[PDB]
Amino acid sequence: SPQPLEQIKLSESQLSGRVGMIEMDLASGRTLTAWRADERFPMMSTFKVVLCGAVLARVDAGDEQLERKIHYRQQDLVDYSPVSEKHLADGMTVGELCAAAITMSDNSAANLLLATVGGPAGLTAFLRQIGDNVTRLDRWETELNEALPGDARDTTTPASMAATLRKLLTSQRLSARSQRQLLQWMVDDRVAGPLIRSVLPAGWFIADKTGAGERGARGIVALLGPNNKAERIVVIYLRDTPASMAERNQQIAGIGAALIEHWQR
Ligand SMILES: OC[C@H]1O[C@H](O[C@H]2[C@H](O)[C@@H](O)[C@H](OCCCCCCC3CCCCC3)O[C@@H]2CO)[C@H](O)[C@@H](O)[C@@H]1O
Ligand SMILES: *[B]([O])([O])[C][N]C(=O)[C]([N]C(=O)N1[C]=[C]N([C][C])C(=O)C1=O)C1=[C][C]=C([O])[C]=[C]1
Repeated sequence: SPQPLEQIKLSESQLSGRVGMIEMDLASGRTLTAWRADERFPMMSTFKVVLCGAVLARVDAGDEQLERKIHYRQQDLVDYSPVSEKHLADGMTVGELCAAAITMSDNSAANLLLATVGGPAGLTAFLRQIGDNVTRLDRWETELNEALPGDARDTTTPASMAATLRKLLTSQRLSARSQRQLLQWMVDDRVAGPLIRSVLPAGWFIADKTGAGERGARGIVALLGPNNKAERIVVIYLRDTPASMAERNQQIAGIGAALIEHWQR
């Protein structure tokens, strides 16, 4: 593989779109490498991890329980809700909703959870409260995927998303059990996790959340490292490319391959 930045440049040239990337140590926040890390990209479903961080903060505060069962209606559903559409009769617990949102990218589960944290504005307030002054959620699923050029709605930057994920996972802002729960949901991703894991070299830890939207928008937030350790956060976003989904997946994979082969100490 080429060096990471060289691969990224190739990807931008081939996609005619922007790539945003950061690789950051989970424990300390040391930035290893970065590209357009301060530029805005649509979060798409990667926001679902931050959402469930906010849910866990409410649990820690005694304002929520992962056990609490929410009964909802067919009228509440939006598209791409493979788990929540199966539970109109019996409902889902708050914990099950977060598992569905993170591991199956379930959109209605995410919207139900979003309401519990005060909607997009409430989630944005939570972000400000943990010192993220950049990331913003403005809309619900699925409109938040629109990815209009010039539109700051529903965007983050690679640097802010990585810093925020680090804060949620390790900064002791969340309780120990909450930190462990958030990581486990990412470990359990079913959308891309198993596929990624199958093509990673032996020994590499993976946990992730992916996203996809309009105008080529595609992304992944991941924990990755050799020796079966969640050593680093890797964030890769793509935007404003007319490329096929297959090519977008392959370009992210190629960037990943370069990062893995040229992993610095
Ligand atoms: O010499 C280093 C390694 O080179 C190859 O590994 C390849 C692998 O065969 C390929 O399948 C993967 O694709 C990378 C696909 C990863 C999935 C996307 C990455 C995501 C998730 C993680 C962070 C964000 C991006 O690259 C590595 C590095 O070349 C060899 O197969 C392996 O034996 C060797 O240990
Ligand atoms: B997550 O990445 O936020 C889940 N992604 C989606 O649900 C994607 N959906 C859309 O991008 N999408 C855009 C606009 N609206 C019009 C109101 C939609 O209908 C809509 O669902 C998504 C992306 C790629 C896919 O193959 C499926 C869904």
